[PDB]
Amino acid sequence: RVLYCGDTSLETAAGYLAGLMTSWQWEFDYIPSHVGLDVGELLAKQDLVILSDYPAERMTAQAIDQLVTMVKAGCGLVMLGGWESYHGLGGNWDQTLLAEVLPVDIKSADDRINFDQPTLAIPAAINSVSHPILQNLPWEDRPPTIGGLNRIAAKAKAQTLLMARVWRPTFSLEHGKTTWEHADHHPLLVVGEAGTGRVAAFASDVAPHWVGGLVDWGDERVTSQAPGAGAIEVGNLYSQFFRQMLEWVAKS
Amino acid sequence: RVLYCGDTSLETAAGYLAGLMTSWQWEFDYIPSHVGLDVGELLAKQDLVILSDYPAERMTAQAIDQLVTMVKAGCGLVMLGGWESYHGLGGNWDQTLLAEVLPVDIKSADDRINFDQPTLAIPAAINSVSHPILQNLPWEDRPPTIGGLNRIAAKAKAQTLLMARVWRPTFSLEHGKTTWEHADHHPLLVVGEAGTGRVAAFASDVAPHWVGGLVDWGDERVTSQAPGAGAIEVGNLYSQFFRQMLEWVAKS
Ligand SMILES: [Ca+2]
Ligand SMILES: [Ca+2]
Ligand SMILES: [Cl-]
Ligand code: NA
Repeated sequence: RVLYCGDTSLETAAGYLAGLMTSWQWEFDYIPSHVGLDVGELLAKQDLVILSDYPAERMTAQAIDQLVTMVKAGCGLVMLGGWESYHGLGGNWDQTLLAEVLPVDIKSADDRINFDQPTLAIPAAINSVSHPILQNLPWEDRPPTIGGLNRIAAKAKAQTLLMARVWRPTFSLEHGKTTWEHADHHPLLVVGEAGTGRVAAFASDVAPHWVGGLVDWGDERVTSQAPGAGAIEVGNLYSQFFRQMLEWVAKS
Repeated sequence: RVLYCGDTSLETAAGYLAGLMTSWQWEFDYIPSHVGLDVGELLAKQDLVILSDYPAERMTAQAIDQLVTMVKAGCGLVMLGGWESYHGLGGNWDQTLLAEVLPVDIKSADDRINFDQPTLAIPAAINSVSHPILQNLPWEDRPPTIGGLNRIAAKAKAQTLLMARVWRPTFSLEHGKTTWEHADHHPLLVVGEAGTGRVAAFASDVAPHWVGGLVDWGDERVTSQAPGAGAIEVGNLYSQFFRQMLEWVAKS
């Protein structure tokens, strides 16, 4: 019982996670970014709610209060970054009561960071890799790249699992050599609890343009097509990482 | 006088280049990826044709002949990489007489390379940066990242201006340290002539998911919205690079 809201439409960006969930044989309801969500039965019957490029204004205030209560009673909640997540440009989730249950502080000014140079997903601490979301993935052998994120900060009682390290390489024409220098870092995946529900904030996107190299993570390809969506072909480690994220939040 | 074919639709990926061209005050015609192109007035009146995720099967054999003759008579042609460019998966341009005028050899089997780790665009030689396309861009100080490319090879009489250098960083949780090792390199931008026309083969995409960090290249932002397309917000250097590429090919 999963509700996925946003990423424009199935025929566009939502096709990625909808396709992943179809390949996992999960059942889900889907709401596109231009359709609203009100209090009631559709919201009531979920065990996992995923908000990704779904603007705050799409939810009525009473829908938000229902969701908040449901998460405290055990429902999983995950937010995935994008231009209409967190604060973004039209996300505005900092202005909602849902901010109280998310494990990150959200800015009240534009929080979008777009990377024109290489940025790697890296575990936050040496034992972050023991977390079920991070297990059995090649963080050391093959750190994946991301394209951007919303700038968010872990709350005091939250656990940061992944960072994003920004690199600013330079190239010498004369010597034919690239110099790697590191420049900034940002929280990338933060998890926590609200009552008996689990919550996760992923700062980057599951779909373009911010998902970046992560969408192709691995040496193999996973192909799928959610009903109503375009066919996808994506990395095996991409599928595995998002599956482990959503399974943990859902307490699968 | 510009004809731009492919990248699905204006409301989706074609909005990027359409938005750039609108921001440059250029006029253009546009054909979506599902719409065929036959011999006609629409093709005849052009000075620049851009093919980008436009499958070979959409162009009639007579249209291909018209386009080849026009290019040899002075019309510029640019192919931009993607899954339905070059050979790709459904591109199949190697099968066409258009292959004759392009400045690269196109494979007869899947040529798609997707980068899950950092890949940098780099000038191919010391004097490449003197080429009009590459002038006044910070190739040394800020080499941009791309997400993938079609594997293509420069024809003998053509000039390779940019390479893509594949990096395979590894991360040590113990040392808190990233080690940067490079691997392969691929042609990224190859230019030539066919009769009196100029031709260009860019191996990566102008739009997601392969354009990667290049779409955000620069410290500043360009905003635009082509008629019928979505609003875009992209890098200043991204705009400048694609403008210079297309102006060179068009002899603008
Ligand atoms: Ca998104
Ligand atoms: Ca494309
Ligand atoms: Cl939809
Ligand atoms: Na250590």
